[PDB]
Amino acid sequence: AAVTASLDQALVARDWAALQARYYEAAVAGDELAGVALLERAYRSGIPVVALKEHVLTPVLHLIGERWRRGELNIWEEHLASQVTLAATEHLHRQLPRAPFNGRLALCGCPEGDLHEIALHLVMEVLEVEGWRVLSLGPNTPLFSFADAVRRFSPQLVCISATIVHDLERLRRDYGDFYHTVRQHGARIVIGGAAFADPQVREIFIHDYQAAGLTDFLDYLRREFPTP
Ligand code: B12
Repeated sequence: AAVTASLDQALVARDWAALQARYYEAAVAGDELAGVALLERAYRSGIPVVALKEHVLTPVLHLIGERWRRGELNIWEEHLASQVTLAATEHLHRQLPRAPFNGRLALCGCPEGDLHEIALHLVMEVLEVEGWRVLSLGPNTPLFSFADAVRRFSPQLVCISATIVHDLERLRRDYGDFYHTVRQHGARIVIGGAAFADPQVREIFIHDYQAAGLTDFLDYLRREFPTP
């Protein structure tokens, strides 16, 4: 009750710091329902889902990582935060209206060795809201699996989230065949994630667009893939 009044005060004030703190606590405790309810309440106060993703979920998860690294959190608490985040976004995603099917398919995944996939999930939701069909190969996906999927389904778009790249040599070797396949089937490549801050990683992953976040990604989709 006292916590509710504080939370509504924060929602009326659009106080992102307060909202992040409340969400952080629910996430690291693994309290899915508190996370679900908080995110829905925040949405119904007039905050779009993308804004919640960019200015609540992302900052919180970044901070969690920093605290884990210093040993203030254990690794499983990051996992808890992931579960709560997945649950909270899915809840909202299942209940909110989507643009009608636009006749397009997006192939999504993360590279081999990377198990980070929340960003990918956020992106895939955004695509579906925009009317895309999405096929996820999930995290830790070899480029030949991407290539197979392209050969079978001929997607218009390939999205890659990369947080860590463990094997620079392997990806350097594999990328040629993958890229040639993409181009043969007329797909575009969009990349995003922390790993692409490394100039060498970015150079390997030949792309049509590199996204900073969901907002500019959406701007790309709207320019390059107009709504029918
Ligand atoms: C949660 C977490 C985990 C979870 C992942 C669970 C899951 N996803 O199912 C678990 C516990 C498995 C994990 C494991 C590990 N992780 Co970890 N993890 C994190 C954390 C907190 C991720 C938070 C997150 O998902 N943020 C949400 C997203 C949305 O933010 P984002 O990535 O910035 O994405 C935004 C943009 O980049 C963009 N974007 C991103 N991708 C894409 C793609 C497209 C197509 C588009 C358009 C846009 C886009 O849009 C997003 C929204 O704005 C980070 C901390 C961090 N991020 O700084 C550490 C972090 C990534 N992990 C780290 C490490 C070290 C590990 C481990 C090695 C730890 C260990 N010893 O066990 C392992 C390695 C696992 C592996 N093989 O990859 C380090 C990486 C350091 C480095 N640079 O090399 C980090 C940075 C923590 C730290 N501060 O040290 N991790």
